[PDB]
Amino acid sequence: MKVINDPIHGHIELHPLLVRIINTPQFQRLRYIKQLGGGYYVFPGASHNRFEHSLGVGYLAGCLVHALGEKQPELQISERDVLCVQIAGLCHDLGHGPFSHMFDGRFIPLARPEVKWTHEQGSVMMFEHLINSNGIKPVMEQYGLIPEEDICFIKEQIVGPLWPYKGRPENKSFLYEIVSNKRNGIDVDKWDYFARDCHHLGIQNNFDYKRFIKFARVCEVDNELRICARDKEVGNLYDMFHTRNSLHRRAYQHKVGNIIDTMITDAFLKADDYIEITGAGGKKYRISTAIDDMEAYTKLTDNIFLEILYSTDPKLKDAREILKQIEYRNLFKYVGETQPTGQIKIKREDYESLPKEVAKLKAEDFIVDVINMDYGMQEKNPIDHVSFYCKTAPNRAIRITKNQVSQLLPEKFAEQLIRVYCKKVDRKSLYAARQYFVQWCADRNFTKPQDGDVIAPLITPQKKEW
Amino acid sequence: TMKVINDPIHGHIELHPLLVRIINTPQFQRLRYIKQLGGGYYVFPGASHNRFEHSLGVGYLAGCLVHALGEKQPELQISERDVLCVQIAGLCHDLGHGPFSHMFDGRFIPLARPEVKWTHEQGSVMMFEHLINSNGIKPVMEQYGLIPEEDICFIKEQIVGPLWPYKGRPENKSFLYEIVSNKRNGIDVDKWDYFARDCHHLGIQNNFDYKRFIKFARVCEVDNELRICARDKEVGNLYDMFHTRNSLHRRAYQHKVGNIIDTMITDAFLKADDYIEITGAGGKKYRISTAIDDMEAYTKLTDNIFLEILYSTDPKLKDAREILKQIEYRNLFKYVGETQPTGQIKIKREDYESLPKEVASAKPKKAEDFIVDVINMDYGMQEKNPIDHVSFYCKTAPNRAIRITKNQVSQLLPEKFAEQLIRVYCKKVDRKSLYAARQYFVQWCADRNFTKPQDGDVIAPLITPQKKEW
Amino acid sequence: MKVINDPIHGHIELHPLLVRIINTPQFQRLRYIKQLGGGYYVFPGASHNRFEHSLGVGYLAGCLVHALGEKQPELQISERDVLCVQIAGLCHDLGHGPFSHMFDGRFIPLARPEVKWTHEQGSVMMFEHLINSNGIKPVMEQYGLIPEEDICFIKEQIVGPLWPYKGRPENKSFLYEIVSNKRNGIDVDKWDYFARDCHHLGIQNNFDYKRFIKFARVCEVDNELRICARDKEVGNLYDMFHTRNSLHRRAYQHKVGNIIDTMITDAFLKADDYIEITGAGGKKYRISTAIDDMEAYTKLTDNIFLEILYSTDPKLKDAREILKQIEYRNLFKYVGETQPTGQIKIKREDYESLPKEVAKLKAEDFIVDVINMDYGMQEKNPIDHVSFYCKTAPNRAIRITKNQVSQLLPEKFAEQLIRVYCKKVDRKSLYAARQYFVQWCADRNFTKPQDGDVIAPLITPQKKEW
Amino acid sequence: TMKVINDPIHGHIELHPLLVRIINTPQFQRLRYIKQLGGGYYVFPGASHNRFEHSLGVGYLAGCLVHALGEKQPELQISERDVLCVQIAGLCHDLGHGPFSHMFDGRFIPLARPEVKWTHEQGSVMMFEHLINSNGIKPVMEQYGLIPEEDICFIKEQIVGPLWPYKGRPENKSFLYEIVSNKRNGIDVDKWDYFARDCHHLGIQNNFDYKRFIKFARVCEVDNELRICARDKEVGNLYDMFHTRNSLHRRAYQHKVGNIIDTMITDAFLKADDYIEITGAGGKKYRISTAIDDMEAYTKLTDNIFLEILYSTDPKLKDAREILKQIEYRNLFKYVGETQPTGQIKIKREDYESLPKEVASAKPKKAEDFIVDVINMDYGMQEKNPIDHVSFYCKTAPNRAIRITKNQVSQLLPEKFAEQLIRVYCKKVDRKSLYAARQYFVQWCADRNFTKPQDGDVIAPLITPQKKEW
Ligand SMILES: O=c1[nH]c(=O)c2ncn([C@@H]3O[C@H](COP(=O)(O)OP(=O)(O)OP(=O)(O)O)[C@@H](O)[C@H]3O)c2[nH]1
Ligand SMILES: Nc1ncnc2c1ncn2[C@H]1C[C@H](O)[C@@H](COP(=O)(O)OP(=O)(O)OP(=O)(O)O)O1
Ligand SMILES: Nc1ncnc2c1ncn2[C@H]1C[C@H](O)[C@@H](COP(=O)(O)OP(=O)(O)OP(=O)(O)O)O1
Ligand SMILES: Nc1ncnc2c1ncn2[C@H]1C[C@H](O)[C@@H](COP(=O)(O)OP(=O)(O)OP(=O)(O)O)O1
Ligand SMILES: Nc1ncnc2c1ncn2[C@H]1C[C@H](O)[C@@H](COP(=O)(O)OP(=O)(O)OP(=O)(O)O)O1
Ligand SMILES: [Fe+3]
Ligand SMILES: [Fe+3]
Ligand SMILES: [Fe+3]
Ligand SMILES: [Fe+3]
Ligand SMILES: [Mg+2]
Ligand SMILES: [Mg+2]
Ligand SMILES: [Mg+2]
Ligand SMILES: [Mg+2]
Ligand SMILES: [Mg+2]
Ligand SMILES: [Mg+2]
Ligand SMILES: [Mg+2]
Ligand SMILES: [Mg+2]
Ligand SMILES: [Mn+2]
Ligand SMILES: [Mn+2]
Ligand SMILES: [Mn+2]
Ligand SMILES: [Mn+2]
Repeated sequence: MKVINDPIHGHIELHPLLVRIINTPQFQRLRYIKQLGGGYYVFPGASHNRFEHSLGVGYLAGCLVHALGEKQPELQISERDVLCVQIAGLCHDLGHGPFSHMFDGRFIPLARPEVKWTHEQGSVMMFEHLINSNGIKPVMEQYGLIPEEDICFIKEQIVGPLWPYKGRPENKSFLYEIVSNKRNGIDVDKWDYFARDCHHLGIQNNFDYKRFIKFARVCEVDNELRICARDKEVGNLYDMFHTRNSLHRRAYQHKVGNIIDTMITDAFLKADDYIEITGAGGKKYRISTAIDDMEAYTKLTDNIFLEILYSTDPKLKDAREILKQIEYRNLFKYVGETQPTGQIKIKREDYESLPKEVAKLKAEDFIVDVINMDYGMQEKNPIDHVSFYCKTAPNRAIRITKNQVSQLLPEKFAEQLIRVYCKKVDRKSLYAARQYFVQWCADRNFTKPQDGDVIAPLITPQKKEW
Repeated sequence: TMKVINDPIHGHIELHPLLVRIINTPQFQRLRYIKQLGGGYYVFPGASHNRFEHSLGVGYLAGCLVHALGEKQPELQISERDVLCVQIAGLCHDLGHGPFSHMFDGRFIPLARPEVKWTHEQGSVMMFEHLINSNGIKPVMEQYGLIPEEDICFIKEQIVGPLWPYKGRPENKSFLYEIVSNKRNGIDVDKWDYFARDCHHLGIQNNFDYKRFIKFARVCEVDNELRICARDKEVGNLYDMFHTRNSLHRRAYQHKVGNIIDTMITDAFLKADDYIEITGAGGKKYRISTAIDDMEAYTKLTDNIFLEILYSTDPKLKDAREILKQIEYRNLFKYVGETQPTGQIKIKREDYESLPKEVASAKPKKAEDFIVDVINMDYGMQEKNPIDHVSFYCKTAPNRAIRITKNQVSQLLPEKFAEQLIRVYCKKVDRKSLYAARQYFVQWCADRNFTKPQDGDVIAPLITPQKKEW
Repeated sequence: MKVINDPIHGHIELHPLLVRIINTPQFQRLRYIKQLGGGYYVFPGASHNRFEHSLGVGYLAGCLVHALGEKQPELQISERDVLCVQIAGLCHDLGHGPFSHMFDGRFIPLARPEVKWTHEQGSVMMFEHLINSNGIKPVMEQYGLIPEEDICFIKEQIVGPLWPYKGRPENKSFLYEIVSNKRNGIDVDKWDYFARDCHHLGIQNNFDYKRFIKFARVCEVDNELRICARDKEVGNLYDMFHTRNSLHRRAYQHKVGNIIDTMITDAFLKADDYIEITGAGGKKYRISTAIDDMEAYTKLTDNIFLEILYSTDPKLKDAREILKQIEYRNLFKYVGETQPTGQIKIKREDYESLPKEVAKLKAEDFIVDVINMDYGMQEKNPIDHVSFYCKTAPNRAIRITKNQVSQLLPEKFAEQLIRVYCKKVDRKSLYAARQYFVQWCADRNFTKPQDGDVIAPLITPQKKEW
Repeated sequence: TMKVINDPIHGHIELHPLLVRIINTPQFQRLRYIKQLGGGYYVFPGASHNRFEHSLGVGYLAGCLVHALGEKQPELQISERDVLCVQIAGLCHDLGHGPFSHMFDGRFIPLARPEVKWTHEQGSVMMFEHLINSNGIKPVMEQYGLIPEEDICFIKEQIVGPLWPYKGRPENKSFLYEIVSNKRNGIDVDKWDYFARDCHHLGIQNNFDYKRFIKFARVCEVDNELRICARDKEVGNLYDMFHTRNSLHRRAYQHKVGNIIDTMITDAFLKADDYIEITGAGGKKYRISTAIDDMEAYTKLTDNIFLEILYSTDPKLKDAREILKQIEYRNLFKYVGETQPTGQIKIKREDYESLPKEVASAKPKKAEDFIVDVINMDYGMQEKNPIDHVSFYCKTAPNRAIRITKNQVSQLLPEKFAEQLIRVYCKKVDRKSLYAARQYFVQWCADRNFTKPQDGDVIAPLITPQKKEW
């Protein structure tokens, strides 16, 4: 065993196989990618990287699976099974690009609309590259793993499929619930990031993962074995999803963290055609195509920000000038927030068209960022997809609907938030943006912006509805 | 000279020598012997803390905020006279909590003396006059530029409210009445202290940042009266604070077992009340329930009385002592389940007494035996949203205050701001008994069209098919 | 199992037998005795009681013994053995009197010189009373304990003996090292109180118990099986004993905490002849004799402070008047601190005589408190009684002397601290005390008091040596 | 207007708009890309923090203390001019740390350019002039009542020392030179920030309370110069701080493996140094080691350069890239053991280079292969006790300062205040090799009459009987 001191979880023992996986270029890459990306430029505590998140997630994947094992030997959880879950935990974020979510969430979508690609599809490919380029496949056999079976089981824990599961049977289904839970989103990923992000952000966590594990249990639920919580834990589960939403409001969708993410993303776009990254057999790739070669994607990290800022080639004057505007803190100015009304959703189809709606300023000048906020399952209540159990009858699982819990829980479980920033920064400009934007809200029958009477005194009498 | 003290929540805090004089008196040191969460200690073993240390934090934070407004806004004319008076209100605001704090004013006195209406604050004010008077403080206030006729009023009114309705300070210094206990919307430093401190000791983490709130607080004209205001951006965090609070009540302050221990103690006190003399003003003897009428005698009434009873041997207390032993041994009245009203049924305080009778009545296939505890849960203002009573302000226009309705914030905020929780416990404890209670109770829920109890299918297999509606 | 949320250790599972032991008058008594006693009147965070200390100690006793078990199955640690250690942990402080250490350390010694008695001799008798008065002896058999053997083993874990051990063999000796370690004082008692006292005091702990357990191991050391630490942990062990000493300086021997302890102790003495406590078969006992009947000692708790203060019988005017002087904060005034020199120890024989030496003020007026400060083993280095082990040879234990560690470790491992307080409080009085006291130091060739030139300007030129 | 920022160590901290102007420059934002503990991150995975956030805390604490003295003692004449200058020194005091902070000024530059003497502070001062000059700050200082001729000196001198030896402020404002970097005894707010922050991120708890120290600090005449002083009672806590520090160096800052990673990087840089151009003032190209001579070019030199190398493909860097890959794969040079000199043998900085040769020489029954790292460990002032250079004061006489020698404190304090630690690593890694290293090294210790290595009987069974003295 090998012990390592993570400040969130303490000293954690790593099995020598997990150490072999860790000490590879593919994994040590996560030392150079920030967890909250743009957040560092707002919360100066948030220097943490995906490397240390990736270790906690592995650690907690083990905690929970040993715990179920101990509490319930009848499950036949093997040391083979425990290792596989730990490995999924470790490798589950292997595929995050530069600035984590900025890459898969803003950059790739703008830079290559033609693909569907997510840090997880990346986490799985990077995992194959890791295994293959570092002779791990042998070492797994060495500790009683069976690669044909287990690499599948690991790949499927991360992403989902590829009864839909080649890796383990319906009798070991609860193992697919640990690292990334499609049934309801209650995963140890969240547990680690809540604790860790709060630690570094300087916000306190309200959610006790240790307690949840104490009360977990595996029960039959429709000829599949799911994980279950004590009946009394249900309150705490609604709170976790609140905590999460609360983290996004305060930190992960901070109005300025987001505009920094956006400014970097634009600089990358300005640089993308002109930056070659060396891959498999010397083939040159661009920042946006590098996700198609894991040799080259290994090299793509937060470094590239500085590669750009510290550059001197004039075909990058474009992108370098943006990034200097961050160093000097000329950000694009925020104009305001608003929300749709009644039953108006906003198609991902239409995001690109929204500045045009907002326009004398040109719409090239506006940015409009549309943020979906849910409890993980779009419109659905994820607690409606959790199985609970009583002290009296510890194997008889049950359902608990919202109305057996409280009336102070939310009526809707998902909303949209629209935020307008302006790229022209002066007071003449920014006033204009503020009048356009407030009339836009009134035109679309969106909400009066919080600041709306103050920034737009002559426009909020336009709407009786305000 | 100043005096430093190390509170583990707020750190080293400087006490003005007047505040030290107030502290070092029998009336205040009394708070060392009263637990903040009372019955909570017998469920959350971390919760040894007493009102003494809460009372210091609240004073400390009362000062923090009032110095802060002062600094940020000199135009407010906040004097060292004013700052002291707020600090003193903070310190003395819980002076009147009885044994086990809330159990006393919330369960005991109501059952033991229906004839009075009385609350730890009415007590905090009387105990404050006693303190001032019995310890020659009145001189010492003049000594630091306080004016007792004016300022003892101002202090008394910060604690309770009145007695423009305020003799103590004008409409131009109204924001000072918002610090220690906020009637406008409940956003007070009392909460801030207890959140931090109760979490510390309970072993829950706090999600609410008081330090941040103070940084963005500011005083603005709102209807020709000067109120405190928050930045527009803080509004999210305020909805969260009231959630945090409600969350604390669910987890800890209304814990099903903490509550039944509170109730068992309260019954033991009732059993002992007729038979325990407490010596007051001029040797007059008072009972536990009448001691609230004499602050000399109420000074002596503390958590001690639990042990005075348990360790006694007088047989007129076999009654109460036997209850309290049943806590030591952990024969509690057994919890049966929880349920909630439906549609828009509230439950009149009129009808609480009648509820066990109802439970005995149910006919699935005595009421002296049942207890039924009705717990009202809100965001402080019964049915109202307290954020709808907060004034915010923009970065652009820092004096122009504004309102922010729920709809400008989120759709994931609560639809209702107050609910009821009904809990049935049974005083007969065995397996034959407790099964019965579980059948009665579940048919009762079905009869009243209340919610299926979460555990309802498991404890009452043959009765939750009675309701199609479940 | 039964879970309970201690804020120091988290949610901890209690075996149903341990719950039965806990839910008794003898144990719930610890809810009404403060851990740091007089400390509460200086550190207002320090409301904590021995009840919750007593649970942590049990919890940690289990942690460590499960851990050795897991790491080393060859030890034959049984569930019988684990329970017994947990029970010792739980019951090890059962015998603390009112204000914990004030009782066994100041009161009983002054009030009954004729006995030798310590909270542990009490912890063992109170344990027999608990077992006997609550039908536990049956319930132990029920979970495979063997009372004749195991109550001995428990009693011996707490106190020591009664190869000197009837409870377990030389092959299970490492179990006697967990709750109270005579070999070197490295016990989980310390671990719990460091963490807990710091939590409540508002001082931070510097010592990581979790890490120590990760590196513990059992090795042969002279045909007895001792617990051993990794070689690298040795630094951290010297630090723990420092942390401890550091806690005593700041908090446990605070000049004012101590004088409050002393004032209470005097009030008790004033009240002792006149307070009857009801024991076995109605026999009446005094506060000082109550340690001779566990029925009556069950009733003796911090309550007695208030029983006195709130009393009205005039044969207690004496003691009640003292306790009011604490409420009002008329403490006896502190005069100063000093230390012996060369090789002058101060016999416990001579403590009573010291005020006489200090004396116009009478010596009835002075108090002189002599505090011994060590690393647990009087003059000895306790690390010189710890066995370590290398990564290379995990069973070959070894010794590590101070000079293989550092030159910044202490030259001596024990010292004395003498503190003079005066019971007459005014400025005329207290000046006098300050001149007496400083001449006293010069007469005994003790150290110049830190404040000595300032409080005694005309006396510190008396000594050339200063 | 003020600007608030949430540092997780100190909370929400208000930044004066001048400080914000200084912060939002290439020279300062550079500190976002330099890790505080450098190689430490590859052992303590929590230690992602950078000098940027340390640099903010140090500024924050520089202000705390100087406002505090001001409040407590108006007679000192501390102006808003003075407070700003100290805050700015705090902010800019680490501006000159190179890549991996201490690895750069402590290992790299010394090996790479013997010809210069240079330290992150000489760099912090030059980078400060560059910042001021390249970003029109000089105007903005006049704007808030600073006087650049005087104040840029005062700032430069707070950071480094001189250039009564101080042009920036008189002997009557000498206590201001004690805040950010204390030559008198090392008791600075730099330490306070790094203790709290490094512990936070390392996963160690701090034992040292800076908040308390500030509460009891006070300025007194000491030899017709005004120094800072501590209460008499604080002295215990000061010995503990210097212990805490030494304790941090043992556990973390000199961790046997963190150090060898620092060394491996340093060798990779050396391998790359001749072959990497960094563009400075007027297009002039500079090497990693010469970049410290041009602040335009040194602005660009950050931790980036590690990855610039690792991700490169130019074959003149096969050298350095191959080393850095050996870190990614965790082929470190293997650690062999630790030992210490004996009696009163120091080890001249003269002789460090010669030590591998000695280890190859030992004849138990090549030196290009060994590395030998000599680590000096003190309480900041080589052989001196820094408490012997602190002025204390009594409650009775708050202006009369005094000395407190070790003997008035304890006998459990350290006999010596500085020691040496010698560590041998071997660059050849296999079992045949590493055994050999372990025999050479243990005979070496016995030859020099150094201490038996703790692991010495186990790694060298046939050699620790060579010494009777063990
Ligand atoms: O007045 C108090 N009432 C309390 O309820 C109290 N609880 C804790 N403390 C702390 O105890 C220290 C020493 O006590 P204290 O200062 O009264 O004794 P002392 O020997 O220092 O005498 P002096 O400083 O008054 O001359 C003080 O600095 C306080 O922080 C209290 N002080
Ligand atoms: N005293 C300490 N307290 C807390 N954490 C520590 C301490 N010393 C080291 N660590 C951290 C750094 C690492 O993340 C982890 C393991 O460090 P360490 O015990 O130094 O292992 P190592 O691999 O260097 O030892 P070994 O010689 O056993 O291989 O713990
Ligand atoms: N070393 C310490 N670290 C943290 N808190 C401490 C320490 N020592 C004492 N305290 C706490 C306990 C009290 O609540 C508060 C005051 O203690 P202390 O400074 O010793 O006051 P005191 O009244 O004894 O000093 P004085 O000599 O001023 O009378 O700080
Ligand atoms: N939500 C919570 N978060 C943290 N601690 C909690 C929470 N709820 C309760 N606790 C504490 C109080 C107790 O010390 C311990 C156990 O409480 P709880 O789960 O309420 O057990 P219980 O015995 O009342 O449940 P059961 O019905 O299973 O018997 O945990
Ligand atoms: N809800 C929160 N809780 C704690 N810290 C927060 C929260 N929101 C933001 N922060 C942190 C991040 C920053 O470091 C600092 C400032 O954030 P914020 O108040 O949102 O500044 P801002 O510059 O966006 O406001 P403004 O509208 O004044 O420009 O506080
Ligand atoms: Fe993740
Ligand atoms: Fe209160
Ligand atoms: Fe103990
Ligand atoms: Fe620094
Ligand atoms: Mg190792
Ligand atoms: Mg997920
Ligand atoms: Mg004092
Ligand atoms: Mg209130
Ligand atoms: Mg229970
Ligand atoms: Mg011990
Ligand atoms: Mg801003
Ligand atoms: Mg320094
Ligand atoms: Mn992921
Ligand atoms: Mn109140
Ligand atoms: Mn003990
Ligand atoms: Mn520096």
